[PDB]
Amino acid sequence: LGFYGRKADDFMARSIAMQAKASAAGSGVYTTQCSEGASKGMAENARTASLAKQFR
Amino acid sequence: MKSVITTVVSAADAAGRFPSNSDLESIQGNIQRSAARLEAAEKLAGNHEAVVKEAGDACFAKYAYLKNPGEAGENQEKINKCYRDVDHYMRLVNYCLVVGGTGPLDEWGIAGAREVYRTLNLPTSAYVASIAYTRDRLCVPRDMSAQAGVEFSAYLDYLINALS
Amino acid sequence: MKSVITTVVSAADAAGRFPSNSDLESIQGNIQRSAARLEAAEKLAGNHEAVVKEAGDACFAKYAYLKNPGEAGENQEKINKCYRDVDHYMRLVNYCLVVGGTGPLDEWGIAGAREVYRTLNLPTSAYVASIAYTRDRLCVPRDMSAQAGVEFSAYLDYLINALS
Amino acid sequence: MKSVITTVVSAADAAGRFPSNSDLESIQGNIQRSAARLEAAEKLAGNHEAVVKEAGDACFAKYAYLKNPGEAGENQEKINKCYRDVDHYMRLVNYCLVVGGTGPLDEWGIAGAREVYRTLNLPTSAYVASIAYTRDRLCVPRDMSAQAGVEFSAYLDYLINALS
Amino acid sequence: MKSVITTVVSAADAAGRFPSNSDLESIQGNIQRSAARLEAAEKLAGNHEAVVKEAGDACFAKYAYLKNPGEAGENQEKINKCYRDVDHYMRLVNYCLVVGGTGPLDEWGIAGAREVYRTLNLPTSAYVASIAYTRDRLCVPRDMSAQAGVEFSAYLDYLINALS
Amino acid sequence: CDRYAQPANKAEEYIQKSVQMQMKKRSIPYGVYTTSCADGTVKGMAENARVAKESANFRARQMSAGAKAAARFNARRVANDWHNNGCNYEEKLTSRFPAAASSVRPTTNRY
Amino acid sequence: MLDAFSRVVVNSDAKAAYVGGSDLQALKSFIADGNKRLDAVNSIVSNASCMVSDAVSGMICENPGLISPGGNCYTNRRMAACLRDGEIILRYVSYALLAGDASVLEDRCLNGLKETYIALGVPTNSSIRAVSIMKAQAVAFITNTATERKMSFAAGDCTSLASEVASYFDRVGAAIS
Amino acid sequence: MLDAFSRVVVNSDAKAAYVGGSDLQALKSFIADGNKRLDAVNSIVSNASCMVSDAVSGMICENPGLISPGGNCYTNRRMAACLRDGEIILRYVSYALLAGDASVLEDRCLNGLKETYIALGVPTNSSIRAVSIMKAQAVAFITNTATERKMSFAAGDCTSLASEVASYFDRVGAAIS
Amino acid sequence: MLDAFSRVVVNSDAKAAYVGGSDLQALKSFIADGNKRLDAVNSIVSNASCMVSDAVSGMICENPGLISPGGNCYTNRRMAACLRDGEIILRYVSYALLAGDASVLEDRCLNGLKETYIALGVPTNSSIRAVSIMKAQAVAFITNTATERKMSFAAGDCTSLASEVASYFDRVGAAIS
Ligand SMILES: C=CC1=C(C)[C@@H](Cc2[nH]c(/C=C3N=C(/C=C4/NC(=O)[C@H](C)[C@H]4CC)C(C)=C/3CCC(=O)O)c(CCC(=O)O)c2C)NC1=O
Ligand SMILES: C=CC1=C(C)[C@@H](Cc2[nH]c(/C=C3N=C(/C=C4/NC(=O)[C@H](C)[C@H]4CC)C(C)=C/3CCC(=O)O)c(CCC(=O)O)c2C)NC1=O
Ligand SMILES: C=CC1=C(C)[C@@H](Cc2[nH]c(/C=C3N=C(/C=C4/NC(=O)[C@H](C)[C@H]4CC)C(C)=C/3CCC(=O)O)c(CCC(=O)O)c2C)NC1=O
Ligand SMILES: C=CC1=C(C)[C@@H](Cc2[nH]c(/C=C3N=C(/C=C4\NC(=O)[C@H](C)[C@H]4CC)C(C)=C\3CCC(=O)O)c(CCC(=O)O)c2C)NC1=O
Ligand SMILES: C=CC1=C(C)[C@@H](Cc2[nH]c(/C=C3N=C(/C=C4\NC(=O)[C@H](C)[C@H]4CC)C(C)=C\3CCC(=O)O)c(CCC(=O)O)c2C)NC1=O
Ligand SMILES: C=CC1=C(C)[C@@H](Cc2[nH]c(/C=C3N=C(/C=C4\NC(=O)[C@H](C)[C@H]4CC)C(C)=C\3CCC(=O)O)c(CCC(=O)O)c2C)NC1=O
Ligand SMILES: C=CC1=C(C)[C@@H](Cc2[nH]c(/C=C3N=C(/C=C4\NC(=O)[C@H](C)[C@H]4CC)C(C)=C\3CCC(=O)O)c(CCC(=O)O)c2C)NC1=O
Ligand SMILES: C=CC1=C(C)[C@@H](Cc2[nH]c(/C=C3N=C(/C=C4\NC(=O)[C@H](C)[C@H]4CC)C(C)=C\3CCC(=O)O)c(CCC(=O)O)c2C)NC1=O
Ligand SMILES: C=CC1=C(C)[C@@H](Cc2[nH]c(/C=C3N=C(/C=C4\NC(=O)[C@H](C)[C@H]4CC)C(C)=C\3CCC(=O)O)c(CCC(=O)O)c2C)NC1=O
Ligand SMILES: C=CC1=C(C)[C@@H](Cc2[nH]c(/C=C3N=C(/C=C4\NC(=O)[C@H](C)[C@H]4CC)C(C)=C\3CCC(=O)O)c(CCC(=O)O)c2C)NC1=O
Ligand SMILES: C=CC1=C(C)[C@@H](Cc2[nH]c(/C=C3N=C(/C=C4\NC(=O)[C@H](C)[C@H]4CC)C(C)=C\3CCC(=O)O)c(CCC(=O)O)c2C)NC1=O
Ligand SMILES: C=CC1=C(C)[C@@H](Cc2[nH]c(/C=C3N=C(/C=C4\NC(=O)[C@H](C)[C@H]4CC)C(C)=C\3CCC(=O)O)c(CCC(=O)O)c2C)NC1=O
Ligand SMILES: C=CC1=C(C)[C@@H](Cc2[nH]c(/C=C3N=C(/C=C4\NC(=O)[C@H](C)[C@H]4CC)C(C)=C\3CCC(=O)O)c(CCC(=O)O)c2C)NC1=O
Ligand SMILES: C=CC1=C(C)[C@@H](Cc2[nH]c(/C=C3N=C(/C=C4\NC(=O)[C@H](C)[C@H]4CC)C(C)=C\3CCC(=O)O)c(CCC(=O)O)c2C)NC1=O
Repeated sequence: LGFYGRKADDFMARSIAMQAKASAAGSGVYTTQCSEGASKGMAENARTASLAKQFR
Repeated sequence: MKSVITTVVSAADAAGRFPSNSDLESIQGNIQRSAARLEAAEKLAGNHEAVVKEAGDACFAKYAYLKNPGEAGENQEKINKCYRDVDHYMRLVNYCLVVGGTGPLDEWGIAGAREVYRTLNLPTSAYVASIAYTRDRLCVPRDMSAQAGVEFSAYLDYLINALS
Repeated sequence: MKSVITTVVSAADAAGRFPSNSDLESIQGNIQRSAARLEAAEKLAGNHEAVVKEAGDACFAKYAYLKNPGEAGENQEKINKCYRDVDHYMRLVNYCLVVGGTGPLDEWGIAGAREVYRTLNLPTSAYVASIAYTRDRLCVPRDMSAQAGVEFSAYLDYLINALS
Repeated sequence: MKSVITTVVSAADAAGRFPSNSDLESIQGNIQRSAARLEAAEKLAGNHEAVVKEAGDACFAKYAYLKNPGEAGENQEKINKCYRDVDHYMRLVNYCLVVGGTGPLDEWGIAGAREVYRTLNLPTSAYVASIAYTRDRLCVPRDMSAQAGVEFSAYLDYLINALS
Repeated sequence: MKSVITTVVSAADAAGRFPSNSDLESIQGNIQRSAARLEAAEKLAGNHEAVVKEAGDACFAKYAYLKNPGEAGENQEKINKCYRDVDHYMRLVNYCLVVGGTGPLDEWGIAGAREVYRTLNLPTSAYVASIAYTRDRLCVPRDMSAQAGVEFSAYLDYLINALS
Repeated sequence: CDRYAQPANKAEEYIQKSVQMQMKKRSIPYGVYTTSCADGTVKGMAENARVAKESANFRARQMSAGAKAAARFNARRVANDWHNNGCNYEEKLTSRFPAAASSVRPTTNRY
Repeated sequence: MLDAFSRVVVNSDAKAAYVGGSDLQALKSFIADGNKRLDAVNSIVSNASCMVSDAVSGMICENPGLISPGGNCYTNRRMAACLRDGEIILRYVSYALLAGDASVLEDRCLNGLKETYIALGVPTNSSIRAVSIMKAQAVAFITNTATERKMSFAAGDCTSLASEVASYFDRVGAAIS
Repeated sequence: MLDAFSRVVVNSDAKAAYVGGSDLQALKSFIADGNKRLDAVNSIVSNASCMVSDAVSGMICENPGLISPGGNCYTNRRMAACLRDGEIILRYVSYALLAGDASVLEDRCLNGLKETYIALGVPTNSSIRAVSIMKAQAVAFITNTATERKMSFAAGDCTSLASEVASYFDRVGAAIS
Repeated sequence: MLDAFSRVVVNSDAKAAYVGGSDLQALKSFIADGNKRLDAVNSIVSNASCMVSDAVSGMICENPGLISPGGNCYTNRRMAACLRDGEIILRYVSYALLAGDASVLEDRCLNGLKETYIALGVPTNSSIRAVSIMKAQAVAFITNTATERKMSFAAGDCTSLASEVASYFDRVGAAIS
């Protein structure tokens, strides 16, 4: 629906997610329901989980 | 709650991750300016009965319409509750000079303030302007230290900002 | 990246929030000990060819098995790449004395180090122990200032800690 | 699709994992009984015009009500399409003797069969019973080998099972 | 000059015709373009002290034979003479981003210059390294606005078509 | 969401488990496993994906007492109103079992 | 994200430049002007409800074409998004004033933001007018040339941050142009 | 959630009271002790993988019951799950000293911690033994009584931190019991 | 999701063809080399650490333009992602040589892979270099023609599978080009 529409579309949904990251952190906490890792650090390894989900 | 402890030990849990040196760095800025932050707290603890009375009828000078029946200030029983109401705002701002951020403000005295007041026919315009009276009511090298007023004054205009 | 700028201007964006005085306080601790942090950087810039050679065969004394064919150090062409490998670790630790945190370490030289080395049959036990040779290899009132070694030595045992 | 290739190379991708010897073992059972599986395929390729006609009016003997107007078999134009319909089932069962599993059946001729037929007022009870005529219609040491009918007959009662 | 507006003025004088809206067309086409064009036209007067000790010696980093006898650096006042021809050739680039055409250069810079430089024997193939450093150090969305450094390239290598 | 509302008894978690099986059956419609629950590429992230959820499964029952109490009222706020309209049986299955009606995940994201 | 302590390392990491005291003294001026830099950013966050009521009222003072119905910015929800978009650009420059760097402005706001506005229908010319009021009052707030509001300060020259904030707001304006 | 700054404001909250000039002289010890507190916390986080490898080895020193097959802790993922659980007491007892209060420790791990371990079959006697190794090595690191590790310090007392850290590992030992 | 026993099936469905004995002797020779393909693919997964070892070794052997900082592939997290991207092609063609067919490549990585690479700044000339090392060792691994590593085999012709793996990696090499 347009090259201009396609590059528009990921910007506001990033802003929709950053709106909704600011209701999770309404009060300024990275709240414990969001977890994206393990005990050992591995969120760079879960980057490769999520960038696989970015890719798949 | 809301502090730098609520940032970095929660984000390391939100990443599922160690307290790495990004998290260990963020609390060092508490230490070098807690002395800047905590001679402001005993000012409004020393003036916890002094500036509640000077803010009520400074508000009621510019909001003098309340004394009719059928409104928010129809008797002294409202005004006996009204100096309770500014002091309950004034309790929390004292505590935010201790925890660093606006910890006791948002989860106790800010969120859902815009579901209460005019439903109880209380004017919100008098609520920010009683606080905006006390916002400019400071004198930084004379009342407190110069390193103490910039935590105080940034929380009071935040109270108008958080009601927006 | 990873610094106190990556903490507080990102958490204020993660809260959707102003740079309040929690964020303005956290960078003051950079200023009072950047002079503590940045005479350590020109030491390993002055010794960027001196201590790479003294760490390789200190590692290859306690890891002397590599010189057989079919392993990680079967020729001098491996050892010509091996002094490149410790120096590429040594480049980044110099940069983390400048950015404050471990900024250039994690996103460039730490994350996914445990997906590479023994897959290329490179021993990870020699990698931390070449670094642990240089971890205790300091002398705090003699090489640098006493305020300079505690940023240096805390990054080198972190390199064993980040491989864990 | 649906085969043992759709099991183990997909589950190793679903685990994010190598083709380990669990995956290498599962295709060995193809090899020892593909000779068992693929003299059955040229039987119904040799009888691709022989047993379509013997199944239609064996079904239309026990479903002889269709020839009235207003139903599924009101003219020969329906019956000219009806020998197309059993043969299109019969094409896919031939292909499932080649791919091993029921690969061409489910994604092409099985899924959503229960959203089509009585909506087009086609009786589903005649559809399984035309197939159940051909299910017992075998003779294992006489038509094919004894190792060939047990792949054939297990797919035909599956066609009644998949419509259930 | 050859400007954005000046094309259709002489074209109106060519046929005896008038300014139509197609004669009025590109005046919108500059004011829809120049919302960020004057940023880099300000930053040619805003970064012109670091770049005179970047682009003035970027000739000298490649053309190291300028201190030969018979060149421009045998005496110290002729080292000033190539430096003003970077100082005027970034004040005229400051003057070329704002006209729209090559307005300073086709009256003063290119005006006879292929005859000029080989009889004073100044190498015009050494003038390209005063311009080539202004073509690779350009990282556009950190220095300028993102559209503005694309068009800033286009005035800049048009001079390279004049010298080469 | 999934893994955040904690069930009370063995009876709630079992039908919480059983409605997840049909969400496996949705994303694995037939004998092929899909490309989209692949949750990993290398050997390191194979078992990292298993221990990631088990720390997050603990952090449901760890974090609070009232936000997880607000979860069981919130679990009817996605299922009753836009997932099972018209079915009273599937409506009181939410109000009798909110944590079982919370991993029903009818947002078909093929997971 | 990225700042003035990290700006001097990414050109040095691109050349493998071991950083020594030839470029430290530009950061040592940033070290010495730490408290001067924070002196400007606390006069700009202390009146941020004033500026969001000063600019788009001053933008509707100069051009009444938007409050006409059928125009862009006229009705009640429509004006709520005007204060929504207008406040968030003040949040990002106050991040950018602190880093010594508009890099954190450049990635969280300045990607693709221009033609989302014309995939909506925002007139870009009215947003240049609103950001120029926000440029002009903020340079009057980091010094003592306001109308009524004078905070207490320590005197001296602070034009070096006024050249910094004026090089930030046009970077907003050239991004939306 | 709440530092040792802010233990003395939530009890004044319950009386409609404020922190007047009588309660915060221990706080004026607590802000004058900013750099002695800082000189203990580099000494713990420098050798963090020593202390998780000294505790679980000293736990398998005293107890060969877990190393037996069919025990709690003998095999590969299982001992890997120990170094998950071995550091997380040390991970939050850092912040108990960094904030000064174990309220950052009390909700973030100690809620539901004991009942999961009987739900996972973890014996709590080996858990309370390994945390007493972690107490004994941490009090020799904040002070100058280690074996070989000799960091540079300025002299004076830090037995006030030695009593703060001793009131921390007992609090996690009462909550895993 | 498609294999050699399903490739000849879907070409019967452009023409509704009942498969009889005219084409099954190609399939009866596919079940001839079942164990021969299995003896081939057991030698590939034998040293699948060594195949990803030798690829990026000999690719950085010829080009130090990657290892120059400011380039693409200089650093270890990138070389983590490079040795993430390195093995995945080897992990996927091991499914393909198992299948006797390249269809399992053709969607699981072969969609979108070339323009994701230009979105990150990946030089594709190094990718076609490293797959040629990956091609050259794999044909020397399905046979008995390595340097040191000779597994035990029943001898005979293995060049038919060598034509299949040579037709696999260039289809990767054309899809990354
Ligand atoms: C935490 C908030 C808080 C307050 C604001 C004060 C409230 C307050 N401030 C002042 C103190 C004051 N001191 C001044 C003098 C000044 N000289 C100058 O050069 C400046 C212009 C000006 C700084 C405001 C003025 C104008 C007042 C307010 C008027 C008054 O004296 O009551 C006084 C009078 C007694 C005194 O001098 O202390 C009181 C009750 N107490 C509090 O606890
Ligand atoms: C950034 C890391 C870094 C290093 C470690 C050094 C590496 C190094 N250190 C020493 C300097 C040294 N100086 C001492 C003397 C000492 N006296 C004491 O009271 C202590 C016990 C001890 C402090 C270690 C010792 C034991 C060595 C190492 C042995 C040697 O002299 O080579 C020397 C010899 C030349 C010199 O004295 O400078 C070298 C090459 N350079 C570097 O750039
Ligand atoms: C793929 C499915 C398929 C089929 C079923 C056949 C269909 C079929 N089967 C038979 C062959 C038959 N052969 C027998 C003889 C038998 N002797 C015994 O001991 C058993 C009881 C019985 C095995 C059924 C019988 C009863 C029939 C069916 C009746 C008939 O002759 O037509 C015949 C007659 C010609 C012939 O003998 O081949 C036909 C057309 N063709 C096909 O392609
Ligand atoms: C701890 C948090 C806390 C607060 C932030 C305040 C806010 C607040 N005030 C009131 C309630 C009130 N607040 C006021 C005060 C005023 N009305 C005006 O118009 C004047 C501007 C002002 C006096 C100066 C009055 C008069 C009532 C009583 C309203 C009524 O009962 O009709 C209530 C309802 C419950 C109650 O009566 O307390 C709340 C939540 N009170 C709190 O307990
Ligand atoms: C910028 C980030 C960066 C690093 C952190 C290191 C880490 C690192 N080393 C190697 C690669 C290597 N690293 C070594 C080094 C050694 N092998 C040993 O067993 C000894 C302990 C040690 C020598 C002292 C060798 C010998 C190779 C080559 C391996 C091979 O080609 O077989 C590779 C693969 C790509 C390459 O060849 O560079 C990487 C990412 N190199 C980097 O570029
Ligand atoms: C390739 C997959 C494939 C199948 C599995 C079958 C199944 C099938 N049959 C019909 C469609 C039909 N199928 C039949 C057949 C019958 N009706 C009866 O009641 C008898 C039992 C039987 C004859 C022996 C008839 C008569 C129609 C036409 C219905 C109509 O047009 O009203 C349709 C609708 C589209 C079409 O007309 O083809 C489909 C999908 N056909 C296919 O193309
Ligand atoms: C206002 C218009 C204006 C320009 C368009 C530029 C261009 C320019 N440069 C020079 C003039 C000159 N330019 C050079 C430069 C060089 N000689 C070489 O051999 C090297 C290639 C290069 C080294 C940097 C020298 C040496 C002279 C003076 C000639 C001489 O005195 O020898 C002149 C002659 C008049 C003068 O002295 O300014 C002009 C017009 N500079 C201007 O002021
Ligand atoms: C325990 C939790 C639980 C729910 C919240 C519901 C919701 C629900 N229903 C279905 C699945 C179904 N749900 C219905 C239900 C209905 N269709 C209608 O026409 C009626 C209005 C309505 C209630 C009678 C039907 C008929 C199916 C089968 C067809 C389909 O897949 O939608 C599924 C997919 C698999 C499954 O059956 O579980 C789910 C999650 N069902 C549950 O098991
Ligand atoms: C009018 C346009 C204009 C330019 C073209 C630059 C030109 C320029 N760049 C730098 C200086 C710099 N510029 C950069 C930035 C970059 N280095 C890279 O590797 C990338 C290509 C690029 C964007 C990421 C860095 C990191 C430095 C400092 C270190 C260095 O020189 O590499 C300097 C020195 C002083 C300063 O820091 O400003 C100057 C004048 N500035 C401008 O005003
Ligand atoms: C007819 C419509 C109309 C308005 C709504 C106002 C709005 C307005 N204010 C300013 C201009 C300004 N606005 C402010 C802001 C403030 N000044 C204060 O006294 C407060 C402290 C604070 C509001 C809370 C400042 C500091 C300036 C700069 C000049 C000045 O000091 O007035 C400008 C000029 C912007 C520019 O120069 O680009 C405009 C249009 N003026 C108008 O003509
Ligand atoms: C985190 C909160 C925080 C603040 C709000 C400031 C507050 C502040 N500003 C200045 C101090 C100063 N501030 C400025 C800058 C200005 N002065 C003016 O009159 C203009 C309004 C403005 C221009 C931008 C100047 C020129 C000095 C003098 C420097 C000095 O006194 O040595 C000082 C003295 C310290 C110093 O800079 O040497 C302090 C504490 N600092 C902080 O840490
Ligand atoms: C049977 C097997 C066996 C072991 C594996 C060790 C393990 C071990 N270490 C300590 C005790 C300790 N362990 C350490 C830790 C360290 N000391 C150092 O020199 C390093 C710097 C650092 C490891 C990185 C410290 C500081 C103490 C306190 C006493 C001491 O200094 O030794 C204790 C006693 C715990 C307690 O008293 O509660 C035990 C069992 N000892 C054993 O008996
Ligand atoms: C960025 C990180 C950062 C740090 C690490 C500290 C570093 C540090 N520690 C101390 C200073 C000190 N630290 C300690 C603490 C101890 N001394 C010992 O011998 C014991 C081992 C240990 C007990 C825990 C003591 C007793 C002093 C001396 C306090 C003084 O001299 O007044 C001082 C001198 C300032 C002072 O306290 O007066 C400094 C700068 N500051 C920082 O900004
Ligand atoms: C300058 C750096 C440099 C290196 C690191 C090596 C790396 C290297 N190896 C091979 C080439 C090869 N590499 C292997 C792989 C292996 N061989 C074994 O003995 C093991 C079993 C296994 C690693 C685990 C095989 C089988 C070949 C084919 C020829 C051969 O047998 O050597 C090639 C040629 C690739 C091609 O032809 O396309 C290169 C560049 N060679 C170099 O020039």
